[PDB]
Amino acid sequence: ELDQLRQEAEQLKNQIRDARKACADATLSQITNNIDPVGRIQMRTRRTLRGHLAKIYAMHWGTDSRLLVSASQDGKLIIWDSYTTNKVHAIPLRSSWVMTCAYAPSGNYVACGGLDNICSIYNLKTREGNVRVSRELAGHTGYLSCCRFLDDNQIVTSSGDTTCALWDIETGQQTTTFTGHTGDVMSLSLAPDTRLFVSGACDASAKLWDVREGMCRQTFTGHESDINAICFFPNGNAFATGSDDATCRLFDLRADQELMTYSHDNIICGITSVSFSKSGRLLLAGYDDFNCNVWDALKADRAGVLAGHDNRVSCLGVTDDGMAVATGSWDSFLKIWN
Amino acid sequence: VDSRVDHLFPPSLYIFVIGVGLPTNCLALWAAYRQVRQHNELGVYLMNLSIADLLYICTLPLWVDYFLHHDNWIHGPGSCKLFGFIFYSNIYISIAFLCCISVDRYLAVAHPLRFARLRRVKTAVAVSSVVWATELGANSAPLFHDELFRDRYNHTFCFEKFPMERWVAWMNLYRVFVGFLFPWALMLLCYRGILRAVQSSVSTERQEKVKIKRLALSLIAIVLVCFAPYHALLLSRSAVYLGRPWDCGFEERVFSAYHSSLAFTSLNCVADPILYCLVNEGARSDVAKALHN
Amino acid sequence: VQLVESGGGLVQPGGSRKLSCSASGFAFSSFGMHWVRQAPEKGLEWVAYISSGSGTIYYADTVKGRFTISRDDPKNTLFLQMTSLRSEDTAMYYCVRSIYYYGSSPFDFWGQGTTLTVSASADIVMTQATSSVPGESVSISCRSSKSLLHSNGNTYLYWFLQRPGQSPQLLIYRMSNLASGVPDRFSGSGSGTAFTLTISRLEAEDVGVYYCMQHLEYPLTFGAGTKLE
Amino acid sequence: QVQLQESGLVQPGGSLRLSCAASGFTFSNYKMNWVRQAPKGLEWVSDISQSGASISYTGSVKGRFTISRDNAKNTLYLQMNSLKPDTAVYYCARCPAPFTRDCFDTSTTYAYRGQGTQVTVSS
Amino acid sequence: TLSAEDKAAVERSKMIEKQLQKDKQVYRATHRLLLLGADNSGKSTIVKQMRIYHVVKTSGIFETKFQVDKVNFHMFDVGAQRDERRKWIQCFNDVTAIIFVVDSSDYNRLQEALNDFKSIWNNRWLRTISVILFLNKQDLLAEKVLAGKSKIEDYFPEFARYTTPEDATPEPGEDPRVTRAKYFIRDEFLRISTASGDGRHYCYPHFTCSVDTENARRIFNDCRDIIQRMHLRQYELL
Amino acid sequence: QARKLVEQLKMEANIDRIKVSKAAADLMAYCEAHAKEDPLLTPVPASENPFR
Repeated sequence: ELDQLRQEAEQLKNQIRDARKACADATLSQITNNIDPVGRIQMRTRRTLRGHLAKIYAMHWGTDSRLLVSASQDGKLIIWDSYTTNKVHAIPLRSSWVMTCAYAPSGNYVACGGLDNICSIYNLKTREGNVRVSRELAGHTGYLSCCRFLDDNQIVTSSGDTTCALWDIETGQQTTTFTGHTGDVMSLSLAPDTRLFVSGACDASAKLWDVREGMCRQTFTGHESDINAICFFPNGNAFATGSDDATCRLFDLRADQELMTYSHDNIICGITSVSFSKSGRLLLAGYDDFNCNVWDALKADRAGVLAGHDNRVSCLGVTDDGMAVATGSWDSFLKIWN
Repeated sequence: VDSRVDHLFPPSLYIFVIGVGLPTNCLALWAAYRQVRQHNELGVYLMNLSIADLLYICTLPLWVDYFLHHDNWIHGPGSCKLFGFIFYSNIYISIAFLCCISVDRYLAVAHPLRFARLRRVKTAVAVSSVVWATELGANSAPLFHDELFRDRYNHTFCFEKFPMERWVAWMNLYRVFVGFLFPWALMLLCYRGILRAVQSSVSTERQEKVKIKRLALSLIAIVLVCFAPYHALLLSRSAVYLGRPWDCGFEERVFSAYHSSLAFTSLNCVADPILYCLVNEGARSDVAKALHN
Repeated sequence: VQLVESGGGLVQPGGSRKLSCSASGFAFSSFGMHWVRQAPEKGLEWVAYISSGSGTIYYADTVKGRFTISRDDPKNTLFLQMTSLRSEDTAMYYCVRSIYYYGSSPFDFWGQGTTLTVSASADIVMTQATSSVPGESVSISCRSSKSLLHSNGNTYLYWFLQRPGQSPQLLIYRMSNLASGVPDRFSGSGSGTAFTLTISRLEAEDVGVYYCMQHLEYPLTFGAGTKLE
Repeated sequence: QVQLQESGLVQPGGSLRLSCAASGFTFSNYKMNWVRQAPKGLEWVSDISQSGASISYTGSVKGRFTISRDNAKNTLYLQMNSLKPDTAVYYCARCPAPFTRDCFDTSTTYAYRGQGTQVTVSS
Repeated sequence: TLSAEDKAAVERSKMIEKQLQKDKQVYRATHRLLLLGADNSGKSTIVKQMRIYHVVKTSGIFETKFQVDKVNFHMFDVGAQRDERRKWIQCFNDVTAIIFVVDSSDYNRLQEALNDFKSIWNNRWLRTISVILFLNKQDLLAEKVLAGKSKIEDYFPEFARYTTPEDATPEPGEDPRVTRAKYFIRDEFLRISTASGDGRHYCYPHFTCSVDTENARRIFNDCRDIIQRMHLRQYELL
Repeated sequence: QARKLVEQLKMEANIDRIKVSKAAADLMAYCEAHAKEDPLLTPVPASENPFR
């Protein structure tokens, strides 16, 4: 009976909660208390990247740590030479409501998507001099909110149809559809080894998925409301989530629980972007109150602030060699920090 | 040909203007630059206005002594030609930027959805440069001629002669009619248009309309009350010299009023920041966020 | 991509000619294009340069007022105007395509060339001392006068291969980067003044003349050429 | 996790108190709500602000129901009075985001809603 | 100071900036609008009429170009999204206006429309965004009220103590009952509007039938007023 | 529909969890291990960072 199934679900959920309660023998604070506080970090706007007409929702660093793709709601992707602030490419988009972008690890492609429900893929390195649309991937019902290239032929898209998908770029069709969320999936972070990935939705729950077997492997809870950003710790055995309940939270896949929560009483805006440094000792979060906060992830004190934008910080990305951090906001500007 | 003792009024009005304009025109300049930073083309004009009445203010000391010393200052037969020209040629620059703002406020309130090319920061810079060039070129005859003129009545003047020369009368008439009334007529028409356009806004609550009215009326009335006596006396002098030049009898009965009104012309330097970048809650925030920086 | 060019022939001395370079198959308006010439049996020589947007134009010291370079983007052609032709202007003129941004490969395409015949300083000099040399390994060398390594970290040295019957093709740009389509056999290296190009295993299609080029500062000087037989 | 377990057949004109036990979040920061689904789509019945100061009602429930929140014990409950032949399932809906006047509480399985309690009124 | 290739790269960037300026004039001269409504709301007919008169399977957003008096307008409605709305609505915080279409002749889904309007009005990102609400399907409301079968008082009890406002302007000559009803619906929406505006955004009501050809003119007039208010605030006039 | 939820809940239930001391020590160990190569914690002198 339906009552029987519901009772079984409650029983298994209680069993999971009990196992999680048993496994938590010490807080990360209790063990992280020994260590010295990172100290205040002062990061300064080394470069300011002007040229976007409207607000920015997305940015992705290149694996060469110098090029930079940025997505604005005016209908542009701009590829910056971050060292010299030159504009390398200016890619006009077919749908202006872009709200994600990715930069292929090889550097031959970038992706973008938004309210059009499409993940368009752009070919940067053509024999002709221009940047052309390589493929348009269709099949999601809700909007696209994040995309991440696994290699030059496989991309993973999260959507607001409660579904993340894995695509074959050569043969447009989907290869795996990841179902199990009950709200809009907002962010997405591929693991370093690219065999797994996590996605946070609008149901306050995040899930570690399996790219090859196609099935959700874990589910994590603890947030009070919908999750806006997610990112892997450089280890690959953890991830941090920022949500509209004004908190960041650090889950761990092996313990399958929550480790620490990054919150302050005076901060009531929702986190919009989360990214780590190389060591993982600094958790950088972009908030709605126009400032990105820097959190010492091991002990959850506010390490620093990066307050320079004139409107909310929508995107935030740390480069692969850890040299710089870039922040894009709704004031049409990108800021590179050291 | 004689004179009087003008060591009381413009020994003190100039001091007040300096002491209230130096710490306020700089803040107006800061607010205008903040406006320019966020792609507001009005700030450009505002910014220029501040410059137009900073380099003027720094000219006053050379003149307060000129009025503290009884109507003479020997500081350079070639110096009362590039500091003192400025004194007589920012009243006609500031007013121009008074007009340029008004049109920029007419084109944005009365004619929204049109004239987007005319409200760019680039076109604002072009118009401001053209204003500076034309104002410094039209009023450039006093540079040419000799200026420091000494009488036998113990006082030597900087840029004024009693009785004045023939060329001075025609430039005085030109100043009165093409540096005061024309920009003032443009300001009056532009603010009339703004009020006529805002009297039809569905989204203003019968109170902000009255605030806009009593701000625009004040903007067009302070310029009048500050510049009108000087240009009335200037036109009177230039119409009496051009009916009877030798019989300089009008000059003696109006010299004191002339100098007092020339001093009174300097109150626009303290009126402009107060009325343009310090009365509204927006720029005042950018000023109060700078007094604490 | 293809660059077909025309407008050359027998010319009486002191006359004038206008060369053209008709481009098809690429975004012409975003490429800055050069003219390069070579005397009937000698090495290549740079002539002019016009930039994208037509805002930067350079000329050789030997054509500084005689010549004139201009482009027509909507009509998608490149022109070179020549006046007062002398006998040192007998050469085949090449149309070269070059785009400049981070990571781009300038000089990556060369046109087939046009022949022009005329009847009867403080710039970097690069010398290829060797002038001649299947399955073996060859190590064509090169040398320069001023150091080519810039403060950017780039070493603006280019390698071109001219096969016996056609136009040069780019093999290596900025001393280390193999161009698109060149096999993995070719590789380049250097230090700032002395450079070398390595072919790991020859083939019958690797025979020709190897030319070097510097892009550090205009004019672009080339080098005599190394022959493989 | 977020859990909103609602609790609470009555002849016409009767009374019933429908209480909702909320756990997982700071219960006092959110605008709570009441959602009903007659055998028809979902409809919104009564809201309440963070401190209980602001209360709104659907017209058909005006004067007959009363929405109250005890933020100390974490419960949104309404006292149904003179329930007319109303026969539906009642959910407790929590606004998606804290500290916000707007709320977007939905047939496409809005996450922060309970399983529901069936109140039946018939003779 | 920098190499030849760097000079050419800077030249390329300068030309890119020049193109971005040329795009900025056309971006700043076009007005973006968001069209919202329900299934019964006649927003599809409105968009069809605005498309025809003036100027792809799971696509998530549609676009309509029209221009009135040489001023260009963009209108976007969402096509394939889910019912949840709190996240994709944030993308429209800088549109000129939100055109909210509501069916006035239903009486059962009208409270749902009021709730949707109150959520839109009070949204933390849709503040400073004025709403041009089209109280659609007016003739259905008229015939419904004359027929007398369905009673508006039972859904809305306060209508019994409601009297027609003195500012009412029933133009064609209409039964006072329908004028009273339609102004009651309008006053519900306008109390929601004036509860918490704070003078930063306005609500422009319009009684509309989807057949009406004057909708674009209404949008143009209201957008002109919105831009005028913004220019007042920006040019220090208040 | 419910049976699928139960099946997934089972598949999530029977996984091997390690004590949070182990995960905590692992994250701390990773942070302390890669500390000299993190330009943001320890700022590189202003002659090697390319945004000088």
